[PDB]
Amino acid sequence: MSSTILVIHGPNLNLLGKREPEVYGHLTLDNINRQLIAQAEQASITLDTFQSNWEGAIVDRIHQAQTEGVKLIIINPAALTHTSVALRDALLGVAIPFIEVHLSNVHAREAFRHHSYLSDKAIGVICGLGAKGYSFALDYAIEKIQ
Amino acid sequence: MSSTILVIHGPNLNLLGKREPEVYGHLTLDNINRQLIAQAEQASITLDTFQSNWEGAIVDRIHQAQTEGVKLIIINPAALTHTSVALRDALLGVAIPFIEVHLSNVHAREAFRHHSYLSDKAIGVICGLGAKGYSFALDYAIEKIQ
Amino acid sequence: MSSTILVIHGPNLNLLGKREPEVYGHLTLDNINRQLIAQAEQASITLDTFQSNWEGAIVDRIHQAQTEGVKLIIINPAALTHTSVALRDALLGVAIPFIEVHLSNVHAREAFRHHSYLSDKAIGVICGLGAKGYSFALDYAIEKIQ
Amino acid sequence: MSSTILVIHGPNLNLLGKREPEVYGHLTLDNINRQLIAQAEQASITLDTFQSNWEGAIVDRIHQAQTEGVKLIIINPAALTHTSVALRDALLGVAIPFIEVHLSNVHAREAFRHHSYLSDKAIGVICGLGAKGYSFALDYAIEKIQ
Amino acid sequence: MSSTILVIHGPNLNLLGKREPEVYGHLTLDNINRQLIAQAEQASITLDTFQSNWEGAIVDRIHQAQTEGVKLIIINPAALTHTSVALRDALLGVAIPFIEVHLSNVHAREAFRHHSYLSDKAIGVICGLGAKGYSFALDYAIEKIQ
Amino acid sequence: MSSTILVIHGPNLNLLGKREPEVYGHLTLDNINRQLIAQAEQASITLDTFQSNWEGAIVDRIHQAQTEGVKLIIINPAALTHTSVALRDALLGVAIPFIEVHLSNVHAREAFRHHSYLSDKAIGVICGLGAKGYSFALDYAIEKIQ
Amino acid sequence: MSSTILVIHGPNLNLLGKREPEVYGHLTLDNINRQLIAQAEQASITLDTFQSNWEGAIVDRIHQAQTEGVKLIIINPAALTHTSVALRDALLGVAIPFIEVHLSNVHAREAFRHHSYLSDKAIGVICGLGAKGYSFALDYAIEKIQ
Amino acid sequence: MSSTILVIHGPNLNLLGKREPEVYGHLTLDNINRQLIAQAEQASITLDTFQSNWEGAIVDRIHQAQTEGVKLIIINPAALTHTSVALRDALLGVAIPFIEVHLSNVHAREAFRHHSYLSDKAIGVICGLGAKGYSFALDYAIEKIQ
Amino acid sequence: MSSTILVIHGPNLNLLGKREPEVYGHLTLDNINRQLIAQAEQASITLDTFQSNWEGAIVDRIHQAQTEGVKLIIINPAALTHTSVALRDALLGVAIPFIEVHLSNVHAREAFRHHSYLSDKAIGVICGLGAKGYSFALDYAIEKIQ
Amino acid sequence: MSSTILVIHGPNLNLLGKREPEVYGHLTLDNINRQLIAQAEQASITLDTFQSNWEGAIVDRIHQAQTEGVKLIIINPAALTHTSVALRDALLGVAIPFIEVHLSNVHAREAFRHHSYLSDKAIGVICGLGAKGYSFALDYAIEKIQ
Amino acid sequence: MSSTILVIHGPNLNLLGKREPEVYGHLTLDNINRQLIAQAEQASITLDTFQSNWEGAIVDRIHQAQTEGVKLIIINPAALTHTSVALRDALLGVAIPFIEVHLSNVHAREAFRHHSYLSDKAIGVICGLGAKGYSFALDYAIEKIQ
Repeated sequence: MSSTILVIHGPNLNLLGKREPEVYGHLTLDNINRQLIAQAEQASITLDTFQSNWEGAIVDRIHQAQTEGVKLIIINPAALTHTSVALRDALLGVAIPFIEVHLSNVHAREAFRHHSYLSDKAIGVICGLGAKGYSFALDYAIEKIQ
Repeated sequence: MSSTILVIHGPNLNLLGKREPEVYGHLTLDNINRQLIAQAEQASITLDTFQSNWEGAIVDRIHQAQTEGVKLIIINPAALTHTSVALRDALLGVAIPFIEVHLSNVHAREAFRHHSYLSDKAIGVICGLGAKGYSFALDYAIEKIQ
Repeated sequence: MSSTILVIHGPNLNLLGKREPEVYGHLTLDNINRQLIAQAEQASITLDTFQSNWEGAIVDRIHQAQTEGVKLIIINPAALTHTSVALRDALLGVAIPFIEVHLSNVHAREAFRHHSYLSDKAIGVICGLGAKGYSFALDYAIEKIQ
Repeated sequence: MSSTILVIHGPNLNLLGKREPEVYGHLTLDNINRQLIAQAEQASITLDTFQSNWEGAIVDRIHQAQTEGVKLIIINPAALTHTSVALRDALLGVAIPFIEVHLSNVHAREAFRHHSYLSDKAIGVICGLGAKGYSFALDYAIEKIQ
Repeated sequence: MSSTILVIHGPNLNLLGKREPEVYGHLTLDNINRQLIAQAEQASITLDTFQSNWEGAIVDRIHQAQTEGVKLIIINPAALTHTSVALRDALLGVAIPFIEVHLSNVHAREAFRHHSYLSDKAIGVICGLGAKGYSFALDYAIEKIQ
Repeated sequence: MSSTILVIHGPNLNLLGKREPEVYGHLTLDNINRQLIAQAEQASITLDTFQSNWEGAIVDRIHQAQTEGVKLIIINPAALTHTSVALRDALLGVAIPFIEVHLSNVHAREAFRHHSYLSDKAIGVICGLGAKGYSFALDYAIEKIQ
Repeated sequence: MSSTILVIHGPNLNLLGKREPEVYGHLTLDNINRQLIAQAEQASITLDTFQSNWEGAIVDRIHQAQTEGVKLIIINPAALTHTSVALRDALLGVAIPFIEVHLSNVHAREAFRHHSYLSDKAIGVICGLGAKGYSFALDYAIEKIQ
Repeated sequence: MSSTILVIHGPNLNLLGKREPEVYGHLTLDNINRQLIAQAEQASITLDTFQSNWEGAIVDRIHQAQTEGVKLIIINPAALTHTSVALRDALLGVAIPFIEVHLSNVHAREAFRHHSYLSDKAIGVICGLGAKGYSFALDYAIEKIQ
Repeated sequence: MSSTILVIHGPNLNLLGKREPEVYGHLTLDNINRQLIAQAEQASITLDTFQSNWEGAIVDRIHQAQTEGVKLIIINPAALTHTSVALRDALLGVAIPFIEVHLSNVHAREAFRHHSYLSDKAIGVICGLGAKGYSFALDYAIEKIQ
Repeated sequence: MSSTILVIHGPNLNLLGKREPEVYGHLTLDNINRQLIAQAEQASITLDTFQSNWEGAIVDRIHQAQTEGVKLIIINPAALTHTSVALRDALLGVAIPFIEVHLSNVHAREAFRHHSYLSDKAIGVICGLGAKGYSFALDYAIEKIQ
Repeated sequence: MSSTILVIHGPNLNLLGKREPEVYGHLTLDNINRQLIAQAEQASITLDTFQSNWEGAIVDRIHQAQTEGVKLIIINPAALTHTSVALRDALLGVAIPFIEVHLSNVHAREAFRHHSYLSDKAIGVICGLGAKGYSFALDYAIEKIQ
């Protein structure tokens, strides 16, 4: 199983849909994973997903991906974009271009959320367009190579 | 006969594709607008575009957009995003939601480009994905009217 | 033809009374101007008024005011108070004393609004008193001259 | 007493016109208070004044002012603008609205004077209009009740 | 397995007692547990507890706690309080109220220990009082469930 | 018919020599221009000039300058240096080398005058020397072109 | 199990040598470990190595280092040095002395790299001398013990 | 009754000598005064003294000093140097020059003690030379008045 | 000596044209000095030069310049502009006007180089115009004298 | 000399061992030098050393090194590290790579000691390892040259 | 970067294809432009365009065209042909040959459309043929230039 695109979700994103659930969406992470997979597959592209609340898991996965020949990561690191250098050096270390996605508008909330350890190195950033930001990111990702 | 969506290009975006057209493409602003119109036309959505190097002309257009009942604005403010509080207040004054878009990754450049007078009041933001950024904003906008 | 006193309104103030008047009110900029015109007239003083969304229109008007012999300026720079050094240098250039007026209480909003490129050089400042700030400023200006 | 409106002067304002009486003029806290009292007398409103160099006495007076049913406070806190969270919380805690007043242009002086613990909760603020600052706030308060 | 109140200790707190006892006696993490277990029981309140040095683990625990219908969390994040937004986003994602506890007075130590990613979202915070802090937190927790 | 060197004067520089000719001389902007025109006519260099109080007019002019083949720009942005990122992106956008000139010593003035949005991309800067700063710059421009 | 001296390698250091080996040589984390083992045993001293991408794994190893009587730790925290207060509180909780190593010159890079939650509590720090930095650290460790 | 030199001691200086004292000396406020009072008589200068824990008292006292025709003030404001703008404005208002004195070297202590709202307006400052600092001011005041 | 004008060169400038004469060119400090001397001689003005890597040497030379009746100083402080308050106080203390000169565009380098301890007291500044900076400064100087 | 490697010790390093030896230790500068001269001889590399308390002397020596064909500098700049741009510009002017050594752990002391005008330009930095820092630096330096 | 051919569209031609697309087609002004852009790209000719409803904007553009070296102008002055002598004097003033194009047959319309202020100085005129009139003109322009 060698993916040619890996999509990574940072902490707390497993809880999409689980709480309420009409708080801001009955949409789950798995829904989002499936849609993206089908978007990939309809462009004859293999795509993996990963999610963890553990920073090292995400780092190990990022290492695993470089051997698999993953050409591009789409990543919503969530709170880890304000905190993990480890993650930045992981992505940098392997040299897999990446696109940063956030569901909510990060600039509209607390000031500590306006700092990122990844954005300056990404190809680009999408925030505040909910789940669609993922589709967009993948869309661009599909054209990038082909 | 009005436009459901208005696209706004800020200063210096008229220069797209005029200097050393291997430098960052032959893509012009006119090119981008046609791909956006064409794309609006498939969804039966009317779309107007506007460009100027004068902040006051862009403030006037936005005021005019209220009068014509524009429902969503997609804005590439370019450098005015860092300097222009009058533009923020236009968008809030007329109360039309908007999506912010930048061709380049702003986080990968000078520190002063990390301050925006707009991003916090946008629906969301896309930066780094070149022209496609506009198309994604449109795709978003469209489903929100639909 | 000419005027002792000039009132200058900044960008966006043309929008007063326009949107959702139930919450915001129906008081237009014209209304305000007529009230001040009457106030000035009652006291035997000449009063001109000006509004533009274009910063360079406002600087030009300020230059003309020196030629006209304007004795004092009442200005609501709106968002230009936080950005326009050009406006400051215009006022100091012409050396016409001025009073700064803001409709809302600027100190009660985002921090960027707490900074002003004019305030340190105004005779004084009035904010948060709605339209009556212009009246008060005018009342101060009348006393000051005759 | 009681009164409908209470005018507070913070520390050091009792020194007005006492020294060097030609330069900063002969006008005094005393004179000012007569002028305002009479302006309230003539609009058939009952006005009380107060001045202390003691912060607790000012905070106490504010608590006193609540019980009496004071409708609006017009407060020049002088130095305590910049330093008293006590004074801020007295006003918030007795929930009486107020207008912030200063004889001089606070912005035209030392940077430490650019911070106010009250401004962001005041109805509004007036600085630099000398004595008439008070007069304008009184005028505003009058036409806010009646 | 499963509970109605949760106490969580972040990293290094598992070394209480073990670091040769002269520095802060023989008191261990498990002594504090067993004291809280009893205070809990004695009011017919279940109480689980959890400790790890892996931030990930602790995030999972907080999530898992949502299933279990935990109505409040009493937490000593330790180091995590200065570093972990993910932790912040877990407790807000699940929307389980919480009290923050610290054994030592955190404000008497290095300046970087003065920042917390949790304390602003806490019901409240106790620090500097050692293990009795936990019992006060538990005391308050109970009184507000019923 | 195209100019090899373009000299650009920002806002309020039109005010030179107008008020109180006791103030820094009777020297008008037109005088400065003519001194420069004559200097360039001696080196057989074609020089053009432009001044405006509107930012967008100046950005337009820079764009036009690219089209007509200007080789070097001497710019006194005046106030626009502290505020205008658009002017920066205009000069970078057309890739025309420039020299930044100020009449007064900016460093000896308010702290907000110490920031430039242009200096780091200029070839060089001259402040403090009045009108001769412009000559020096031309002198410098000329030598660099042949 | 037990060891006298423990080398702790932080996140991403597992990636030494495993991508375009002409970016920075074929020198791998294993090759460094082995040289140090050689050097350590040629001194008749016991040395154990460790590496995780999981902050909680390193903290655990450090706690276990106290129980097995490790005397000194030589740690390359890699990216955790800028982020990890828990790693700080661990090494201090076990009160084991340590020396901080960094392959590259961390001062030569992004400014967020210039702060460390470890450096001030280390014995010393080496950076920018690559793998030999590990050697020199061990040299000094062995001398501090024998 | 009436004076020429006034000594002011701020809050807590009443506690001098009271506790132990092997914090440094047995010395008391009263001791210092008698030492200062004695010194003045030897120069035929009349000197009163004042201490209080209440900011207003000291303010009042500075006002009375203007009434008494006090030619100079020697003040040890204590902690009020770091907080009371009122005191600053008191001194400048009555416009009696003054010498600021501190028993302990302020600059060797916490960083918030490096700030003074008086020091920029005193004639001078002596800190860290104990009660003798008072004598030195007094000498200085003497020969400036003689 | 005597000289009407003095050109002082800060540390390291003696290196001009010494290391790989095609890095920056073959121009030397001594070349710069002869050109200026001759320029001064053509205007019948005596000018003298001085370079040193020692800060005291330059401070001494500036004191010497007061005795000599030097009218204006042209100074390139090189590194000392960002560090040397002593040289500022030297120039202020003899009260000889001066022009600041830098060969390279200081604003285009590190941020520590944006700050200067002389610029605000100089008549004007010239940077990034190479050795021609001095000649221009001399040309200004000469018309200020003659 | 001509020398291959040059060891520079900054200000105050001559006091090594002089004062109260039993709380810092007996090692003197001459000891360090003896040890390095030995280490160097053993490998057939020529090594000159230099100490001064004058900044300009260090700078001169650094310029003398270039002429002498020195290949690498080992410099303990001591206090100059936090203050001397001139020193930075000397080493970069001669284009001789250097290694910065510090006997104490610099990061453990006052905040102001955390900044260096040199560290970002060294190959690497050793601190807090006592005199061994010099020897390690020499080790590295030899295996680089040889 | 300069254009050899400039195409100019007068007032109201922006209205093309806007209302009731049943009216003379769906053809927009932008379409016409792009058909022309492509035609000129096949003959390896550089073409620019311009449209405005303001006469002075068009006269400016013609002046600019002279500066940039335009060889031939294709102008649809629309209404300005009957009224604008200034447009005449602009084209004569710059001495750039032009061809006059109209979409509709002017001669078949009102008598006041039979007058042109431009035709007698054109190379030639095309009316009645819709959009192809512009192609024909370009076709004609191209042949005349090589």
